[PDB]
Amino acid sequence: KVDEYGAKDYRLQMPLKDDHTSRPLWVAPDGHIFLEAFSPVYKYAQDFLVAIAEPVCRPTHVHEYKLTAYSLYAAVSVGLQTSDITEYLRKLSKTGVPDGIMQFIKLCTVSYGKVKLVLKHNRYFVESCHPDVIQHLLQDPVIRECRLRNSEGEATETVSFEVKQEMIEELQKRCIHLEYPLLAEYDFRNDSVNPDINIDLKPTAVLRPYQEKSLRKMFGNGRARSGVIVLPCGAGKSLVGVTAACTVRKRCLVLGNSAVSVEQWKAQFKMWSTIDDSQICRFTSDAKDKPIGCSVAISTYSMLGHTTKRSWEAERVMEWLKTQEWGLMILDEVHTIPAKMFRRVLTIVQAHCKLGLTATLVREDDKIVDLNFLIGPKLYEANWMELQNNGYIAKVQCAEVWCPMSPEFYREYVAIKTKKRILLYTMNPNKFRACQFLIKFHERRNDKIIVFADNVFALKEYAIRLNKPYIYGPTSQGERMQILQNFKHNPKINTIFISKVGDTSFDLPEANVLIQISSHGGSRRQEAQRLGRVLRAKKGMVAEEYNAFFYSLVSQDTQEMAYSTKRQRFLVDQGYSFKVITKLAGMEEEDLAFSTKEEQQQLLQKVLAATDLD
Amino acid sequence: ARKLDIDCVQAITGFDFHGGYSHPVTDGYIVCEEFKDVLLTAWENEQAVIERKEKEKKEKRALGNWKLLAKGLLIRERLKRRYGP
Amino acid sequence: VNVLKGVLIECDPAMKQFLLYLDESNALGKKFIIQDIDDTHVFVIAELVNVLQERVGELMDQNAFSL
Amino acid sequence: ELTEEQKQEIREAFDLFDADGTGTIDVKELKVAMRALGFEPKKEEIKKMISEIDKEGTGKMNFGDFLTVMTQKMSEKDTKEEILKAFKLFDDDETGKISFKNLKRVAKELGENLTDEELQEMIDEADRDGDGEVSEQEFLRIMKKTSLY
Ligand SMILES: [Ca+2]
Ligand SMILES: [Ca+2]
Repeated sequence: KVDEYGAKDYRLQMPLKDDHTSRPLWVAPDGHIFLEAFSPVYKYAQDFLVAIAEPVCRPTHVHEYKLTAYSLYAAVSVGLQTSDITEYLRKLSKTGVPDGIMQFIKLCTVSYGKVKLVLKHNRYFVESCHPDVIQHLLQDPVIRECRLRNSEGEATETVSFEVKQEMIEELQKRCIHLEYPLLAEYDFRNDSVNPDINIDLKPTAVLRPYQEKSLRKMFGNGRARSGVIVLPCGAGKSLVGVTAACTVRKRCLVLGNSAVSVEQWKAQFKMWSTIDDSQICRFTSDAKDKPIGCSVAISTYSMLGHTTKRSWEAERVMEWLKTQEWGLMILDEVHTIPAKMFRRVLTIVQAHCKLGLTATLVREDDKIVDLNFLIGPKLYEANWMELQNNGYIAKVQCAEVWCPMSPEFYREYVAIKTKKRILLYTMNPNKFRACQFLIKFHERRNDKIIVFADNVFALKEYAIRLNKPYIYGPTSQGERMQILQNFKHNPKINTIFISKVGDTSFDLPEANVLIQISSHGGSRRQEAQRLGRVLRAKKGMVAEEYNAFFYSLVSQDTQEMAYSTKRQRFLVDQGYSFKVITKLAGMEEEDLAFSTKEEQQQLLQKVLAATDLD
Repeated sequence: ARKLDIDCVQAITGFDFHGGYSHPVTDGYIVCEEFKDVLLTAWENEQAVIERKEKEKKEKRALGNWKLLAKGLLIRERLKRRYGP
Repeated sequence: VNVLKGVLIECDPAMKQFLLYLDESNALGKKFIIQDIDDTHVFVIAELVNVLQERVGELMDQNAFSL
Repeated sequence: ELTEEQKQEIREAFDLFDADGTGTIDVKELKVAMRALGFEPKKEEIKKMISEIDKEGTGKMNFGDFLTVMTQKMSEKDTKEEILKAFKLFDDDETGKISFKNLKRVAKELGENLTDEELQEMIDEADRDGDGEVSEQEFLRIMKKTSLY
């Protein structure tokens, strides 16, 4: 029922009980659950809701989580039944639990853990203790096409059956339509087909409490289970992956976006894992190692997804991989998987346990529901503000700096309606002066300055005018590494311009000042990921609540405002606040570029010279 | 020769140690004399195309430079018409 | 003398250029932007200023987000 | 949007050659028709446009064809006027030609860093008569074959 004010009148279906202060939870029948962080029972309720509910908003006081069938299946995979969860909700719900919510839980829980998929001898078997449901599944024509049949066309016959590998993904979508999700249970200790690997954990490795908690959530009943884990950048995600690989100790495959990530993973395994270097191989197009004896492999999506003809050695590597049975596979930046080519890689590789690690999951193409069956439910996602309080991560100080557009630029901004309009507001002379002032301020403050600019031309123009290193499309790898190492150590270099390549193509040296000038157009996940990757915990400023500094230069009254607001949606959902600043104190005293009008007019000439073709 | 499907083997005439390892030194390609005259005339004609393939590519660039040049003045001209005294 | 009675509008110069664009493109229709007076002030006719305010409000609506 | 008052001129010109009200005018009357509305075509261009309009060999065109041709000629004429103005901007010394020195000076005016060899290459490439520079006719030709305008 809907009130005239737009609020849904839930008073009738939520009978309140007098245990107000003791019970901290509100259970709306829409599926949303509200928790008060100031309650003395916050920690227990937080831990309980993490397993059972998907977080939505985590601000300072009132947190909102959501209930999904995927969340319920994940909780079941943890090992929690319906009765205990319902009792705990009742002991914490301020009002009566709606029956429809209760009915929804009843419907989901019963159907969980019914259908199991097992990979043995390069054959996928669907089994269940209830052949009635199994026989029912035989009715589906899509299942009939997916179910492996004889070479004569005849379908094959605790009863199970082999399934076509190339038809697995379409079957997975059908399981949701059949309301019988697959059970990704792995014989963590009962495996005998795949021999172990002499890889252990070096004593220098330390698992933070949230890291160990997430690992224990993943390893239900001591058995590895495929899933998705969300860790903020700089929280030792690579350490967590190495730890999980050492724990499973079976055949381990890792996938990264670029060869730089591959090298980072190899260094991490050398830093923490006890596996011999000879058993570590990278399937890279430049550094090639034989797949033989490669206990743990690190590769990239493009190498495996190279649909065009590859090198003959690559053919041998692919054949060895297909022959090899993978107990464990590791995927990074899971938000990239929903692409068709990278999705095909999952079909290509035969792996038992597939774990995905990433910092964000808000795909602007909303291709995440199907991702729940590509890998599994989201196992864990840490509270960023909580890690800020715990000191694990730097407490970011975020600002939105409004730079008014020059009227001549603004008149031309209105004049252009096409994609060329981007260059108009991305090249604001007032924005340039503000950036110059901020750079001077932070250099006098002796801070590492990272200037993010998606537009190549704008980035090069800014860097050349300010006489600073710039990173762009080609970015020859030797020069890139040279500039990075100069930035890390040379005190003369503390201002680096990085184009869109800085998101995932390479590791970003730790900095404290991150200035964003150019936007993708609303990539709320990409820019947030890049921000989290840029800024990490810094010693010395641990006590202060603002040890990391981020500033977004936004052109006022432009379409950049809407993009910035849409982009910061996720970060606000993460509890991060953005203060709006218009007037920058100290700019008038300092002398900056484009002080005279014709200088800005000359810049306008230069930008307009770059027409729509550029 | 690959276009004409004629056997073509590089003539290894020496070996160079540059780069810390001995490396093959090749002196052209040895092709059977019977096809040699047939192979030569095409090759020159092949070159007769490739050089032209170069020239056009240069001109196609140069034409754009005109579009790059004059238009750059035009806006500079147009701006002078919109803010000139 | 010929002196006109209308409405004075004071805003940021960006809005001034926006009004110039509207008059030149005739998005408002008839040329109601009779005369500019200052780099931050304009002088218009009150007959169509209300609809002009609507177009101004629409622009800032575009440079915003809906929740 | 093309024209509002010049279309009346084209309609009246069509009516002048269509006093009998047949709906079409003779192609041979097109030469004077261009002269009445201000166009001054050359004989070769007259032949070229007669070939395009009269591919079917009828010799008469309706008002639509005449209006389209007049609009195209007006667009070409104003484009040629703008190209002439651009040449005069190049022709700061009023020599009628864009010599290498003129091109170099006008390029340094924009601050462009195009090499002098590239400048003379551009001069020669747009040079047709081989005089060593580019003429008004050659500049018109290079503008017609330009990327767009
Ligand atoms: Ca001249
Ligand atoms: Ca000439």
